[PDB]
Amino acid sequence: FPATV
Amino acid sequence: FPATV
Amino acid sequence: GAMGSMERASLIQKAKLAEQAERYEDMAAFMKGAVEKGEELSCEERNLLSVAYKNVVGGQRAAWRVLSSIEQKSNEEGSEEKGPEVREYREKVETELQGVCDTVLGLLDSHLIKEAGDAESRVFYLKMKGDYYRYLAEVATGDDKKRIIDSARSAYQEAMDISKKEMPPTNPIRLGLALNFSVFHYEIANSPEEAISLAKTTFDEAMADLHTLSEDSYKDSTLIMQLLRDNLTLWT
Amino acid sequence: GAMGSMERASLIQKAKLAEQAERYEDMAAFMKGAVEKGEELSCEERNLLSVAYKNVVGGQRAAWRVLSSIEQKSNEEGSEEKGPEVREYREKVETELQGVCDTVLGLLDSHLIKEAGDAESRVFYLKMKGDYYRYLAEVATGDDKKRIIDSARSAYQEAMDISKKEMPPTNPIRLGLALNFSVFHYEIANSPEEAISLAKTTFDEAMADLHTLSEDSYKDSTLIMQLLRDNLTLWT
Ligand SMILES: CC(=O)c1ccc(OC(C)(C)C(=O)Nc2cccc(-c3csc(C(=N)N)c3)c2)cc1
Ligand SMILES: CC(=O)c1ccc(OC(C)(C)C(=O)Nc2cccc(-c3csc(C(=N)N)c3)c2)cc1
Repeated sequence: FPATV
Repeated sequence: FPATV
Repeated sequence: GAMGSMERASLIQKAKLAEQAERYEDMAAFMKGAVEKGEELSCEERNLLSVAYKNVVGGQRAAWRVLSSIEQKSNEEGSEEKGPEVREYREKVETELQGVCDTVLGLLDSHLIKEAGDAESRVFYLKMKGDYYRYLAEVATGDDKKRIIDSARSAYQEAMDISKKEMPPTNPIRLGLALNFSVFHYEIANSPEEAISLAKTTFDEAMADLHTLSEDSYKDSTLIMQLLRDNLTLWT
Repeated sequence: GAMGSMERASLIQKAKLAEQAERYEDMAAFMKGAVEKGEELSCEERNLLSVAYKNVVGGQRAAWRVLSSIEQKSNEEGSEEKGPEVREYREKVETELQGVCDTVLGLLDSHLIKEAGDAESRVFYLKMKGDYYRYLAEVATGDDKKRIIDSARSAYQEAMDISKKEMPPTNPIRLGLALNFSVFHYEIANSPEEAISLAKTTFDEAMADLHTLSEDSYKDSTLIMQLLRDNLTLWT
């Protein structure tokens, strides 16, 4: 998955 | 801690 | 609320203890109780709230993905029927996840967003609103899926507009908002080109503003800039 | 029981799904529902039950230790008073842990142990009984702490006596029972010499029986033998 914060 | 199973 | 009898300061103290103990469900319950005292949240308190629910919903999302994958395989050609159980249990986890999202969205709507006037608080809460509609979108399949997606988009867009007017391009909230809105474009809105454009423009504008920062602010900003780069590398 | 309306086989299926999703609270609830159907448990089912509650109580124990450590520091000389909150939250986690232990002990007493006649099932359940009294002992501080400790000792001892009569020295249940009873001696009963003697004798007797085993049984036995060695290395 792509990075989220 | 020591190992338990 | 089962936290109605506990002091606000005690709820915040116990949220911090729960974090140290990696008890994120407890942390979230304590911070919900704190929000429901009705006072605005400080910067630290806002991040306690977001850390708590991010960890809770993060685990739910990971479990939902495992179960959805098993369910998809059970529906391939050649798979032995095993009954309603996989669907049922995926649905159970999905309903619990939707409940957490609705709880967070409820706190934002009653009444965190309407009382948030400074950019740092208002952008933070609108980012959260976009994030939790995005998590609802990830599991949505019905008549309202488009409206859920547009609710996420609308919240992110309002947050973006405020952040561009009121914060420097290196502000970590501005950066994290852009990171996540870019992921929304790629994973939810079927808009990979928009996702890539937003991540690259955000990265480049931040790069050009790093010279204004202290060492500690530089560290904070470059951390999220590296996440933007990581996604760009994944996508190109 | 909220699981009373679900088929036994469906509960077992969903326990396995919950394991794959790392949803151990759900797994434990499903396996409690399965036990309460009243039928004996197969070998696989017994291990689903133990895996589920071990993970749940394991997290509680880790959190309790974090909170107890913070509480002990708050009571050192020179520490600023911060109110009742650390004690309260440690107590909350402790009470939840005791509840899980009581639930497991209740399942063993109603009626898993009394229906378990084969050595592999009876030793397994009595080991569990010792383990969950041991977890109660770890947090006990009151009038009944000695009785909790003796309840753990008594269960382990009955399991040990059966295992020595009815199982080979390489049997993994026999090995794991000895491992854990040795830890009971070291950490609960203030008997490090007994702990060390038991671990060493168990290891040596297993070593001498490995020649009788298949490759796969050898792998299973030597895995637990290495845990015995690890503890011996920690203690000497
Ligand atoms: C807006 C947004 O979504 C976002 C953007 C960036 C970002 O970066 C990292 C490094 C991950 C972060 O957390 N920075 C941070 C900033 C300011 C305060 C705190 C904080 C105060 S208390 C507390 C606690 N855990 N007890 C943590 C943390 C996280 C979230
Ligand atoms: C008695 C005791 O306390 C003990 C002793 C040894 C021991 O060794 C390890 C390797 C850790 C183990 O688990 N061995 C094992 C043995 C037989 C069956 C299963 C099993 C069937 S189903 C299932 C699941 N997870 N779905 C797992 C696993 C674990 C526990």
